[PDB]
Amino acid sequence: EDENILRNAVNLQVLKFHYPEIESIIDIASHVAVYQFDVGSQKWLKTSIEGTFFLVKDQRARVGYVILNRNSPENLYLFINHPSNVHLVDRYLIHRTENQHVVGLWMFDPNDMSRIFNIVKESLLR
Amino acid sequence: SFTNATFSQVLDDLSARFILNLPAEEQSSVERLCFQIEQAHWFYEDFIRAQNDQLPSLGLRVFSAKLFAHCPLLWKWSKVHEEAFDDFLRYKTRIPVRGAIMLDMSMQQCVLVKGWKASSGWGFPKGKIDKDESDVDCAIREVYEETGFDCSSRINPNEFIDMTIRGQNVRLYIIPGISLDTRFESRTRKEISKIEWHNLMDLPTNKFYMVIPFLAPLKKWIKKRNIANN
Amino acid sequence: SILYAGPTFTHSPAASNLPIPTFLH
Ligand SMILES: [Mg+2]
Repeated sequence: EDENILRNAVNLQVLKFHYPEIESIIDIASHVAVYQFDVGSQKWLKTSIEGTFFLVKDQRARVGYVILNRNSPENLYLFINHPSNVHLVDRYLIHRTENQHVVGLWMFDPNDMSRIFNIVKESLLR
Repeated sequence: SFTNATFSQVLDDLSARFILNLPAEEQSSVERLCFQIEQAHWFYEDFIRAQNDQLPSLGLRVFSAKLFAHCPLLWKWSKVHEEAFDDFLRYKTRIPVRGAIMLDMSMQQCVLVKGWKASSGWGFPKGKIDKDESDVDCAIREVYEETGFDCSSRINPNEFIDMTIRGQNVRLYIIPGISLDTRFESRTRKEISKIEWHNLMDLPTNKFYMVIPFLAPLKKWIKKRNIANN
Repeated sequence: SILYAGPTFTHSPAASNLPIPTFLH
């Protein structure tokens, strides 16, 4: 349990100031850049959101993530509703939301990507 | 928003957002930590203090010392390397600079200023803020001193590109519809030799080193304005 | 807009490097 308290130290209080519904941080990845797939244009666009990625669970045990944006106060907080909508494709984590609304995550450390992929799947395991 | 945060909660946020969660190699570098501290100070001054004027204005060095206290892993280590932090951050901050991006009616041309030298690059008309004036009044004054044009009746306080590079904050107000036949002249500046229109699509995306960072946000702004006008 | 430009330790790839999400069907 020590490693969980270590990652929640400071960070959880920070995330709860913005999103008090967040119950705990599950994992962290440094320097994650966010991309958005423009369906209809069939092109990826690099967004302005870049920062620490926190995999979190809410007060109802729903899994999601926050990217605490270094570039503006506008962060990104999404839920991962179905584990099969998260795919590890090449060097990226691809997150699909049902209506062809797709985001791409690039994590600075390749080991965080594959660990976070697994932790997403197991945090959603029923 | 940060309107209801305590100062300690603000520093906690900035610590988590910029320094606490860094990879080990970046976190153990005085230089790399300082680049994070500089961006945290920018975020604090330009976003957070805007939502809570009761938060104190802090100098880059005073800010760095306070922030370190909110990164458990680094306060004691930052004290041991105090001289290195003092040294790295000394002279990094600059007096804010304000000016304008003056566009013609079609938004295809912009006014740029340059010195007489071959090495001198083109830049937007601008200068250092005085202790009294508002950001808007600084831009009006600067544009007048460097181009002879009074933009007071046209400047829009909500339409600007505010760019910070390291410690130099540059806020340029976007002012479209300036007549192409405006008679520009350097009123009290020896360093301003040329005041000329430049066609935006001719500029590189180097004599335009200072201008290039503003071109992407400016083009996005123009694109949005052209769509809104139509 | 309020923008920052500075040296970064991280260099995120350009959007052109990302794969087309063919799982869209
Ligand atoms: Mg001195």
